[PDB]
Amino acid sequence: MIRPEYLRVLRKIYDRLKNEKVNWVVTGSLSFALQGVPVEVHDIDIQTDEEGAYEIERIFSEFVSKKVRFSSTEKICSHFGELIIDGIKVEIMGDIRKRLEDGTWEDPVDLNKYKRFVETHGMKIPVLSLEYEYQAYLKLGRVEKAETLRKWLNERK
Repeated sequence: MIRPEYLRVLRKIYDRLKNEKVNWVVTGSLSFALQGVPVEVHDIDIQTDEEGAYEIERIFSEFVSKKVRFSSTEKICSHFGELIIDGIKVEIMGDIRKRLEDGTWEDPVDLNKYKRFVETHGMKIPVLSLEYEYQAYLKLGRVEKAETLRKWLNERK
């Protein structure tokens, strides 16, 4: 499913994080593909906690394209940075919070609650619950992506 160039970058990421005390999960398109959803993989998204975002930046320091900084829109905020590894963009998002209807910010997710693991090519990759991402996508208005996930999930069940 996943194109070799993405598998190779995933391995580079895994090899540097697998023995470090960092809470991380792959999210978005690569996570969906790893879990069997036939979506196109464009870029890599890594979700973590606040401390983890700065740790990942340190661990991958030679690949940094944008330093991690607390960054907000009206709709979402996180400790956000970027790597480029072999031409592939890797976004780092620590302690993501979505804006609620009343203008408060939700608490960041407990990543461990929604984490699962996919074995691929000798790697045990942490990924985010598809049900969780489906619901998050609805809240953000990413309706086509949510409905793609939902259709695939419905077709398993």
